[PDB]
Amino acid sequence: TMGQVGRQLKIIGDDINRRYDSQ
Amino acid sequence: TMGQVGRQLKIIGDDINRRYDSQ
Amino acid sequence: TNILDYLSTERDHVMMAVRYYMSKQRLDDLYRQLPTKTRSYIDIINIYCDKVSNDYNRDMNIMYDMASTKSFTVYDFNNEVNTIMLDNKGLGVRLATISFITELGRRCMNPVKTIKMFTLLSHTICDDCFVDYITDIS
Amino acid sequence: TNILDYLSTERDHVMMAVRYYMSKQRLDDLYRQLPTKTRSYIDIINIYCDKVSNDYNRDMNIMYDMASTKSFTVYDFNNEVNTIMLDNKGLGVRLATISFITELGRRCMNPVKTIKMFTLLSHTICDDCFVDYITDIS
Repeated sequence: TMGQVGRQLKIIGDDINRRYDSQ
Repeated sequence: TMGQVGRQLKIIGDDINRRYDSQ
Repeated sequence: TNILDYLSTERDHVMMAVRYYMSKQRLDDLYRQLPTKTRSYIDIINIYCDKVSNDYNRDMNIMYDMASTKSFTVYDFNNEVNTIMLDNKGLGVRLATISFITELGRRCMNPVKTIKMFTLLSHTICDDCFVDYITDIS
Repeated sequence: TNILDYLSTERDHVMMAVRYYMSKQRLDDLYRQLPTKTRSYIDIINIYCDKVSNDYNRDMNIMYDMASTKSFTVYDFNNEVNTIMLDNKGLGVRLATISFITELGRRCMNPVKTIKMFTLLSHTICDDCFVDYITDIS
């Protein structure tokens, strides 16, 4: 349903993670 | 009751009035 | 009773900061998505009531204490303000209410009950009389 | 549907300006009656999410449209966010939610339903995990 927005949000979050535990 | 605050508010308002329909 | 009280734990500080962020961003963007007409009205109200709040500072506190010591609700208040508006047609009384409502707001910490009050009272305050005053300035 | 629509009559402009005044004053005074600890958290969240909102701008809009075309309520959303939080323990997912909530907020015009959402979701977002992240910075 709704977790489409959910998945997207986590994906963005993973990008955010990998970009501050490095240069 | 309550119009004590009411009166006060109008009184302030009257001061505000007389102070901008003059110098 | 004060502000530092509700900020007990670490979570409460972070939770407050997040909540403040959201409210400030929604508000700044709101100003930006506003027509220059509205924007100018905002300017007019801003200097008038920033002056009223400053000039009649202690009268604000006086009225704050008058409101406290008695069992007094937002609703009965709005009604009283409304009755006043029907006969007093001066600009003064309206500006003074806005500043007094703003003072009531600064001291409440529930954002929900506060915005409800802002919302209800600003309806009441902006009767045809007040609108005529504001539009006719610069 | 847009902003300029609700600003129909003259009264609506003045009423908006008054309402904006109240909200901005309550908010600025609020910041001033805040401890330097909270104030600094506010600084931390401000640059992180101002960056997240800016870097992932189109992802925000993408998720906004995903939320629209489907019959979706604030509550079911909070619940989903909560379920995510139980397993994802990264900082990223939390920051991204804050920025997405902020985007949802900028586009709603009901201040009451908006503050409710801010309030509910910031509870959910500030789980122990998120709090640990924020406190451990500068």
